[PDB]
Amino acid sequence: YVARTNIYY
Amino acid sequence: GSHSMRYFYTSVSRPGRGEPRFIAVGYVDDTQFVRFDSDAASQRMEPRAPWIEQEGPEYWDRNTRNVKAHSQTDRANLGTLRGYYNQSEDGSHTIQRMYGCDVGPDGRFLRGYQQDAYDGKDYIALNEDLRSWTAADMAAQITQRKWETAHEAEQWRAYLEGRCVEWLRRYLENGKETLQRTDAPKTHMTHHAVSDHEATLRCWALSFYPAEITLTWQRDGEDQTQDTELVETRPAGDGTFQKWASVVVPSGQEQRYTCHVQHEGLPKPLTLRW
Amino acid sequence: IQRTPKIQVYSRHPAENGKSNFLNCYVSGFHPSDIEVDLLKNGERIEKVEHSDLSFSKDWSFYLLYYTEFTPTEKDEYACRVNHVTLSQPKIVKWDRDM
Repeated sequence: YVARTNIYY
Repeated sequence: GSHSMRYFYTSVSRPGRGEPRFIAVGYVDDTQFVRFDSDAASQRMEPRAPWIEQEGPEYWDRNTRNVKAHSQTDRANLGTLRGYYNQSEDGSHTIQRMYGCDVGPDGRFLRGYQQDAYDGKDYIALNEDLRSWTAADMAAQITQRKWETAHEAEQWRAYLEGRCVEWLRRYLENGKETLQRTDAPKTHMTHHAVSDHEATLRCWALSFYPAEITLTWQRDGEDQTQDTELVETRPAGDGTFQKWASVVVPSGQEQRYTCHVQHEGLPKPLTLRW
Repeated sequence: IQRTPKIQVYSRHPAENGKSNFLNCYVSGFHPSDIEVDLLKNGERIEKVEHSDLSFSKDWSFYLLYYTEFTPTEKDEYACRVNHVTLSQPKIVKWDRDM
């Protein structure tokens, strides 16, 4: 199940 | 035994030939089960193992939506990093990310990970306490500060300690036959003579699962690493793995050498002699 | 920094002439991810060749499996041809039933 997290740099 | 689930993201820029490309894949242990490809026509998360195929339409829709937001961000992150590092637009660059969780034999949380790399070198990683980050240089410190203000760590913590663990357990159950097996290595030994003074002994392990395995050589029961070669563990294409280790021995001394095979599908380690 | 691919050419099952099999070319340990891989029958490119989805190891280097179905004979020579930025010319690794 893909995570619903944030990964903007 | 223990088990794990990982997602591996790769984003690549293509200056002079188009916009970036994003590819995600998901694994339980050494078995792939999903993929997403921003270049492909379908634009959906796709099944890659029989036992995920039974998940229903909201599963696929939510996974697609989630991975599409990551796809879009990481494709934009390439332009961000090229600006932090003051890199010319001439250069092709790479962002990689791994994340996931291990559980023990009780099916409960052991450990969770989130690690990012830019051009094959560490950029930022979530530490083991899932509350703080390690930045690799001053560029990744810009990202670290952004993420600490906005409290993004505890969303990772919630996912890694909850949803990741819980769906890993679901997948383990649904794909019982495939995922909870131990296929013992089938072993044999070949022998290759090039000249009169010297022969190569090769110890083989075939058809094994999981991928973890150790092949060691001994002479007279003592360890031997001089004149040995060990190839990367390699996929057979049917869900099993292959490996070999070899040793160069002077002619006439073959009998003294033993190959030793350790795998979790073997109650006792195997011992082979020419 | 760039890392050159390790190349292994081999069959899915022990090769027995006349018996159908799969020919594998596994490339691992390379960076960056752009790579060209072709499977050769007597020097000619094989057409229906699939490959696995791009993934990577703990050291961030990439791996791919290229594979096609084939039936080995005594005479036919198979090989895998690999090009990568770290290689000046396409490297050709022949299939020996013993590696």
